[PDB]
Amino acid sequence: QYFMTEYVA
Amino acid sequence: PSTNKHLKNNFNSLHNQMRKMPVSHFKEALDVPDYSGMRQSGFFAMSQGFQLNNHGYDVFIHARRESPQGKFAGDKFHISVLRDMVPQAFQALSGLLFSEDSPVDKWAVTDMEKVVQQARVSLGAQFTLYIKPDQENSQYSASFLHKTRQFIECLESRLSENGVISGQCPESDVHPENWKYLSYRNELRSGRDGGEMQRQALREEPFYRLMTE
Repeated sequence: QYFMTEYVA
Repeated sequence: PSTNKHLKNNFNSLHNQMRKMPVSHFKEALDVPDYSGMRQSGFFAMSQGFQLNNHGYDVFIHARRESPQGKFAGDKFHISVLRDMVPQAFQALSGLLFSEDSPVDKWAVTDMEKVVQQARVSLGAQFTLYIKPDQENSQYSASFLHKTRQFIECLESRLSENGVISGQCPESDVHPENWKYLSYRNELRSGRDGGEMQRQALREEPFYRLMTE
């Protein structure tokens, strides 16, 4: 939840 | 039709156009935070048109400059440095990362105080650079691909010249021997876990090969 380097819009 | 489909069908054309282009010049920003200042972004700060925040439901300080008004196609870079040297690495790269000439409108850096020392994004991958196709039809142009490759090579050079010690590249990412800090994955076609199979697939990504060959 806190550690994702995912692109968030 | 898709971003990657366009890359496959114009693979050599894009590569040949890129190799013929003159060196990219990036005017580096000076009115920027240092790493401590970056951590203090809170709800809202701004440096060189990049909106900054460190108040999300995650461990990162996010930087976003308004994009030219393609859609995100998964292509992104990590930068891995020695955990201890994140503040110095950030400062060394800040001129380029906040540059008016940077092709990267969206990036993030770990807040080192929000993570345990041995975390994935603490030992390496402390920066994420998000790449978006620059054309309205969601295609990459040769000009932009060239600029992007030149930009990350500038980041490599600055870190190397500052004597920054390399970090721990995440298992998810690939990089060639000549990238001591930079690495790559595609968010649409790879996961956070990695493995040899995933890394093998990522090495074939047209985007990655255009950045490296």
